[PDB]
Amino acid sequence: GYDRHITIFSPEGRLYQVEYAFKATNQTNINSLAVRGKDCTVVISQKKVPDKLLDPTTVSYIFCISRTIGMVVNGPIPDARNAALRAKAEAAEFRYKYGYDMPCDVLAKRMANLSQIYTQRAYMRPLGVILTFVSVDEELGPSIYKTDPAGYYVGYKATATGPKQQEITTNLENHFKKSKIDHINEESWEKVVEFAITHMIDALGTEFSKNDLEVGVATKDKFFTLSAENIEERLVAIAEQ
Amino acid sequence: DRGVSTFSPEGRLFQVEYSLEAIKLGSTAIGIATKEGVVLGVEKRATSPLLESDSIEKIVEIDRHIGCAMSGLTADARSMIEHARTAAVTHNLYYDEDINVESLTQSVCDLALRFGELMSRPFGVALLIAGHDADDGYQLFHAEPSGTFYRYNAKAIGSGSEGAQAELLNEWHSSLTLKEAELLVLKILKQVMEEKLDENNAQLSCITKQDGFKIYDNEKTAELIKELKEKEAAE
Amino acid sequence: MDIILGIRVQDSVILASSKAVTRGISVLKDSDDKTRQLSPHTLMSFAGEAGDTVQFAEYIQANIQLYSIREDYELSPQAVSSFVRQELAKSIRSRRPYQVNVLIGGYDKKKNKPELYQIDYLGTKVELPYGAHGYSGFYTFSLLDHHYRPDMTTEEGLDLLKLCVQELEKRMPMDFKGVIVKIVDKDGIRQVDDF
Amino acid sequence: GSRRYDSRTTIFSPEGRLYQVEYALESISHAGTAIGIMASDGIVLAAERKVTSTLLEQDTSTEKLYKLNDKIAVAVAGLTADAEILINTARIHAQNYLKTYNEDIPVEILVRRLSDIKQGYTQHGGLRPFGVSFIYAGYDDRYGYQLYTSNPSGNYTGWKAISVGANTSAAQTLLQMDYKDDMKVDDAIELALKTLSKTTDSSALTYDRLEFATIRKGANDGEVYQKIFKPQEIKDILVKTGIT
Amino acid sequence: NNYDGDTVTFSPTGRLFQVEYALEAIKQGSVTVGLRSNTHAVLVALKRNADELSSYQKKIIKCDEHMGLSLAGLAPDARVLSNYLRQQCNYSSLVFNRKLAVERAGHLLCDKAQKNTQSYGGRPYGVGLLIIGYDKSGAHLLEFQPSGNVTELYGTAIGARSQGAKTYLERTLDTFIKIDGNPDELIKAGVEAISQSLRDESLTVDNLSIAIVGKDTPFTIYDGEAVAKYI
Amino acid sequence: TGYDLSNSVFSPDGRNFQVEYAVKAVENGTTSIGIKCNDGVVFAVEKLITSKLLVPQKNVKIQVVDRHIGCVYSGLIPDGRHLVNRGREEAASFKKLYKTPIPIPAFADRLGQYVQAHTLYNSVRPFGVSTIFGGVDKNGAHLYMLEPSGSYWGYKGAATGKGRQSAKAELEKLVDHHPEGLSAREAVKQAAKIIYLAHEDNKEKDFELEISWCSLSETNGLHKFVKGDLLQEAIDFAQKEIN
Amino acid sequence: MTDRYSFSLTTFSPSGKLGQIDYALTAVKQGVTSLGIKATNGVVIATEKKSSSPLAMSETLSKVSLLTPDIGAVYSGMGPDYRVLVDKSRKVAHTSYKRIYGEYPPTKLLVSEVAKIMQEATQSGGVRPFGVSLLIAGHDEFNGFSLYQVDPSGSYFPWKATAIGKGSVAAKTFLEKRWNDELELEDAIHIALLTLKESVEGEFNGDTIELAIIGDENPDLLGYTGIPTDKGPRFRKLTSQEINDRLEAL
Amino acid sequence: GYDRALSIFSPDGHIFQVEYALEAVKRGTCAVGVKGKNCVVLGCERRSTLKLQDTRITPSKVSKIDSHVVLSFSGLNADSRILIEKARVEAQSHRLTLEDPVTVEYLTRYVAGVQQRYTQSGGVRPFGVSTLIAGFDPRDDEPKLYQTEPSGIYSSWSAQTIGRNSKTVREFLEKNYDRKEPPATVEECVKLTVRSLLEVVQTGAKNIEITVVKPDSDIVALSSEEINQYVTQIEQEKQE
Amino acid sequence: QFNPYGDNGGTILGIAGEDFAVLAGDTRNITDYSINSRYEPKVFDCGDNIVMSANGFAADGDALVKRFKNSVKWYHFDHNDKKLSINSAARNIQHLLYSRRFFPYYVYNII
Ligand SMILES: [Cl-]
Repeated sequence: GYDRHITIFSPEGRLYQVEYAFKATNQTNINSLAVRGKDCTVVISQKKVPDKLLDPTTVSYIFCISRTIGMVVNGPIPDARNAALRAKAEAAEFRYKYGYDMPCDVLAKRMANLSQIYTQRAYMRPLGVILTFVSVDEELGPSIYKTDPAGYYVGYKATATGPKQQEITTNLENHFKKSKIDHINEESWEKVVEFAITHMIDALGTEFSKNDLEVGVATKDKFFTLSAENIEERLVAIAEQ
Repeated sequence: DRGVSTFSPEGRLFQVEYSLEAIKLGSTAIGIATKEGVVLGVEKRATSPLLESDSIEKIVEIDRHIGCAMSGLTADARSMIEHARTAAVTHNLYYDEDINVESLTQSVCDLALRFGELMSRPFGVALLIAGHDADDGYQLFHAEPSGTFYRYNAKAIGSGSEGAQAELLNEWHSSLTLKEAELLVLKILKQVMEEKLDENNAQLSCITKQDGFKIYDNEKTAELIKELKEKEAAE
Repeated sequence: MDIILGIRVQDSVILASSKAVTRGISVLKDSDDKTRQLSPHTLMSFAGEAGDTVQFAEYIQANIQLYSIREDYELSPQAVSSFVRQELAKSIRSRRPYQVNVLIGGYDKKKNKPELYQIDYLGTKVELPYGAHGYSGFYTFSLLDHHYRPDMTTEEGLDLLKLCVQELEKRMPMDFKGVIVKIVDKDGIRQVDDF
Repeated sequence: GSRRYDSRTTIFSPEGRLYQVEYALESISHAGTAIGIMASDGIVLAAERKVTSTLLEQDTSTEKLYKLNDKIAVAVAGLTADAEILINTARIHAQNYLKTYNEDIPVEILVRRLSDIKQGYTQHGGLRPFGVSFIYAGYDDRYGYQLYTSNPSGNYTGWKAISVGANTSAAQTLLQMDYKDDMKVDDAIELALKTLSKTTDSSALTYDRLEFATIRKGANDGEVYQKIFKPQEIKDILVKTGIT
Repeated sequence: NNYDGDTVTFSPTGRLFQVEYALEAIKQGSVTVGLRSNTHAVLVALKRNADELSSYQKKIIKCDEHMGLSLAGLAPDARVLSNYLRQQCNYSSLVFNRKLAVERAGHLLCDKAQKNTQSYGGRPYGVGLLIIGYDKSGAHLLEFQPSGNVTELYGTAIGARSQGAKTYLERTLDTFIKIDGNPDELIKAGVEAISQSLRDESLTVDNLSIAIVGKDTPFTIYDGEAVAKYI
Repeated sequence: TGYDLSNSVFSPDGRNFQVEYAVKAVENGTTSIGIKCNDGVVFAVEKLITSKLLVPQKNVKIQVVDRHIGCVYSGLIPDGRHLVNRGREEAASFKKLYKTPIPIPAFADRLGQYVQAHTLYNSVRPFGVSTIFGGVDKNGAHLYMLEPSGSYWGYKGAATGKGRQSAKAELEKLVDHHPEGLSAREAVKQAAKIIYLAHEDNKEKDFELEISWCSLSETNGLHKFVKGDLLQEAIDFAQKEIN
Repeated sequence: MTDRYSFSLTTFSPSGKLGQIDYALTAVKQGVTSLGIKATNGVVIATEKKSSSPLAMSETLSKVSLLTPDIGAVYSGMGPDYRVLVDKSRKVAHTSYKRIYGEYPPTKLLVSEVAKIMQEATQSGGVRPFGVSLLIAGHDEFNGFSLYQVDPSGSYFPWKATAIGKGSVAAKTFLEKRWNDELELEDAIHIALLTLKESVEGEFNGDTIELAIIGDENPDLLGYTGIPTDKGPRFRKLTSQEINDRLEAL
Repeated sequence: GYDRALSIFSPDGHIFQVEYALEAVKRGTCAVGVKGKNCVVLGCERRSTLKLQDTRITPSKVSKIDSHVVLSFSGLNADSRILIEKARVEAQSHRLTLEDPVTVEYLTRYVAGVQQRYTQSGGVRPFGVSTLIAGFDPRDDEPKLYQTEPSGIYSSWSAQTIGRNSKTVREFLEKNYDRKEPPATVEECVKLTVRSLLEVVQTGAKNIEITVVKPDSDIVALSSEEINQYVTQIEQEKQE
Repeated sequence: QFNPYGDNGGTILGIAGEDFAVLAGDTRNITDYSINSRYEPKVFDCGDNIVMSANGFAADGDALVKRFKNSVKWYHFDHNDKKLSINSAARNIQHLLYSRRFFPYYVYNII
């Protein structure tokens, strides 16, 4: 039974190492969510600092890949940082060679192709991560593109990743079934972040403090992460209505 | 399966130990060192009477002052001999002198452990390297596939080795002549060989300071065999 | 080296090649054979830079002999000439080209025809009734243009060749020490020992 | 490390056989039968396509018979994809020879070259062998008309008549019975089709389940012509010989 | 068991069995003792023969004028590692006009052995080494294990029955460290130390091998009748 | 089963058992700690005295990278040395190209990516060490700890090895009782105490204390070993607290 | 490191089977149904856009891909394998043909190149076969319209019409009854939509179906005017609206 | 590159891959070599399971390495071609660098060295082939006959056989071949070679190939009728 | 253009006696018309009772001597502390020099 150790086909036409890489994705027990506004793309993720000895400022699964592209990862941090470093290198190389900023969907495809190679070549293992890329693309506007260990990728109106992804997914599905639009009809990114947090609270059924969340925001020509105080201001506004 | 350079729980390289078993299956080769010279003798062991026995070359010249006998997978020895001859003549090129027997042996033994996953396995042959130099005089070395080499006053390798070595234990002394050593090799070869010893199925050789390395004629060996028979019948 | 001539008559090919070898200001040898048998019915003469000529000829010889053994079959003169041309055309764009000009005289046993090929160091091949390399043609081609017929006998070919060598010996400044003449026909290759 | 997952494709069995070569031959035995028959005035190549469909575009299809050059052709039995790798190499070798010697490559020399490539995969590299058996039909001015076969072992042999693929045991017996040395192409065509018609696993032998080719000196004067038969032409020869 | 097939595999308890098996080869090897004072450092080695006709396998190897080692285990591996030290000692001299520090020599051996314990295909070294030397910070003694672990010590012993000599040195610690400016007495302490590891056999003239290095003493090896003085 | 026989193989859990087995080698090693202070970091390690024959203060375990970074580790010592050698190559090439000395977070990722790379193939073995490291850069003091998986985080206090639980408990008290912060000289004293308290897990053999530190005020942001009077002062403070 | 898997991962078993190819074909069988039909004046290829989530924008995932202006491709099986094959197929059409001959390759030769790549993944060291079957439709001047299937083994066959994946057995039977040599392109599109409806469970509309054609030259899609010989691509992807219009006349 | 050690020692000191290569030789058709006083003859079996064969173009069992040396074999046919090619290249390489054709002993030593190299090189398996190499050294009238095998050992033989049922024909040669007086003529040498094959072959029709090599590059292959006359004469004397 | 060679002047002299030998050399080192050093040793004791001097381009001379001294060291290691005879040293130095046949050590050497 060596067909389960390396990335070759089983009799069922399956790749068990790819399937087990998907399972490693939930090892951190963290849930992430991404939504699109009019002018922005917001990504939120649970932040869990169990050890008091940890420096909480260094505990992060959100990455600034380029000035325009942000990336949140679902999976172990070593593989997450492996993917992050490669995406940064690819984004920079792209700009140098082709004279313009690498689009979010193009980077997603590139990283997805690299992941595909690990599913076909035996000596390389798949990375146990799901990568969610976000930006406000200059051609496509607000963009969410997500990659997984199978080498699969696709664009999203909104998305969720983690152990409780289904609960969040259905919650978002039900909202977009009402509004009948592909985004959050809101002017400011602040209110889009408030929407994202509010709907994660409702879906998971847990309250959040400023240190329980981690937020990334993509606007035209920049992606940035929010500080704890920026998130607190966001949580106050939610509670006051 | 398992690595080629793997250690056993006892702290030995499996492949090296297994190559030693192949050497035990080989034909007998004996070396005796004296102050008048070093004698090298081998069992030819022809597999059939139609095989022309003189083409069996298990004793070999490395240089004028160094000879070599082999036992085990004798095909593996050819590259070792080629390296030895090259090393010997190359040193003569660089230093305008004969090379020390020990240094030659060390050069051969450096090849031994160059295997892994370089060649794919250790050598399946042991060598008796006999020679003479001005510094250490007449010398006999036993080069193994482990990369280890011991100097010997007398040594037997091959299928009848432990029986021959026990016999060499009793017979060897520091005042042996060359003629006495010749008869002693023939005596012990005749003891451990399956077939009856004669000039066609056994070969002698020696290395002296004056004449250098010489393989003995079948006519010359035949007389030494006849001389042996008579002296054993004498008491 | 200096002068190599070739002529294809009715039933044979005749190659004449100078005997001189010079280093510095001294003629080291006056009996040098500037030719190699490539196969029983194929002969190649050569001329060019010192050392390169023999090395190239022997390298070609080895390759054709290898082919002969592998297939148990003699390559046609045309096939051999094409092989040689490609090697020279390959050589001219190398780091250090082989500066060798050759004539290939062969008898095709299949077609029952003699064949003469002229190839220079660039890989320039031409099939000819008569040929030469270097300055040899400047003196000899006018005689060959005049006297040559395709139905000539081997003896008439040798007489016309003698006239060419006599003209060379008269009007060339260099002493090339006479020529070794070899005939290639259906029976193989033989040397004319008196010329 | 990686050693764990190595199948070791280039090793002997205790009996002195090459496992992968033997298993490749087992694969080939399930392939559509291909037959070659050599006559005094030409060579016939006949081959059976495997369980086809009505929606398969036959006139543009080629799975059995391939052209190596103007003088030489091959019939394939085994993995088609593997065969195309080798075919393209053989096409290049023939052109290399033509460029070098300015003469068309002798049949055997081309066959030996391809067979040597197959041999290499059984002795070194650690790769699986090509699951292909060829029937070479060719002509040159040394030996004239020639039939050869090669298999995954890299061993090749010459033949007057031969089959590869499925039911070769039955097919070879039938060929051995009716073949004669003074035979002609038109007779050989009939023998080839009759042999396939009896050995086939299908219910009936039809034009859409066949590929057919001939190498004839039946070209205007001293020269050779290759004829890859069209679907309609295979249909006509089936009626002519009295099979359909 | 299932985790001893190669050097690239940890066991469930975090052990590297191939390294441990290489360590086993050292225990089978003949005993060798190392000890030092503030002025000199001494190696003492019990050489082993195949039989009575055979010579006694050499145990001590010179690396530079100020440095050398004794071996226990696979002799060819010691030749490789000693050759590496010879080159490193020599690189330091030719490039920096600097005698290689004994501590740095240990660090280089550690790193060389380590690469063989983490990569596939290769194997760990099957030999233990005792390195002595005298550099700018005085006399030194190092113990090398093919796991990569190198340790600076006042005295030690490796090989079969080495525990006896090691206990003796642990008692004698305060005495032999003070033997300054007296090479013969320091050797005596080493010969007396290695004697605690002997059974049946005793120290003969062609059995014993001694080496010494010090303040005004280049690394020199003593064999044959040169060690009869100490028997 | 068989998922634990080869590195870089995911088990059905999604785990790399070979990396988890490497952690066992780390847990087997001696105790090492790190303490972040007001303007720098302090490192300390437990050195087991296997024998009287060991020369005191000679077998140095803590290693410097560049001139501003300190590295200590527990587990297979050679593996740690290999990692530091790489770290030194990484720090050198960074300074070569960018002029400025490597920032601690930047350096941390260089080690992280290298350790993580040794979990991607079956042709290599994971590192048998957890490494505590850090120093002072332009943005101030940083302390990190790096595991065999390649995982690392920033820390207020860090501990690894056989006595890690005992150490962690002691570190947690310091964090609670000193929210405003801890001074460099205090951290050296506390570091000594924690190693002594953590020695109860290796109480069979006696040990030798080794401390180092980088501090903006006390060492000008350079890595230095704690020696002489300052070391003895820390040992005395530690010995007083256990009694 | 180094790729130490220099040996084949696909090997012959005692029965003569190449296991990894068979298992790859099994993965293709599990894949979503796709089909191709050849008409007299065109070719059509079609498949279902099986969306993994309703939040996912299925327009961004293209199952039907342009390889050259006159050649298109669709698949059944593993999507990521298909995506990289399209990247390589597009590139090989340039490197091994267009940069040599100054024109795009004919359908059969591009198929031959794709087939070769897939064969090599079946024999080369340290790789598994591609887990896809491709349907490649195309047009070229001298061969006209053509439709090819390419399997994991590297074998390729020309088809008048065919189907691969989930409900291929039923779909091929459906096509055998409807296909003839006098079909116009619109008739083939109609038959394609009928055939594809049988294998689809849920929604069946322009947003859930992906369909492209190889047909007449599209000068409106060329992007420039001025060169008479350049008349535009024959490959065209049908829009969501264009599909829905033909579903009313279904 | 593929570096896998396929030929390795087993606990009992055997290299199984080399020994299994000998089993491939045991399967191969019988080949025999007999040297007379002024000649050497190489006999070869052709298995009659393969009829409808084209004997003009089918690879002959005896191969010329040079004009004065020949090579026959038993075992894998495809493997033998690689050794033959290498041998032929070395023969021309020797003439080119030393200006003398190879001796039979030298050529044998080279081929044997190649076989040996494939027993301790990574990623390769041994040649499943044993060879009989025969000929006459340049300007020498003493016959030469050598044998090689997969392990790489070689030796000289007065007479030798290899391949399937070689045990039987060797038995015949051991009692029939006299060293003191070898086959004085070509006839006697060929007759003894045919007789030896008739112990094993089955039918004496197209199953026996004979190749006579004489001094000074005089090599000829006997035809079917010439061999058939030997087969006829042998059995007529046997009926007594 | 960069000239890799230079001339440091100096002169050396070797004379062989019946049971002794001398190797002498001046201690002046120069470039062009300037003096670099009035005392820069040029003749060296290389061990094994051998003395050597490589005169001409000092950089190449120092490199050669340094390499031969190294050759002596490795001769002892490889051949059981055997003494390197003068004839063996000479032959060894020939190979050191010819290793740079196409970028020569610009020195006249005497031992
Ligand atoms: Cl890509």
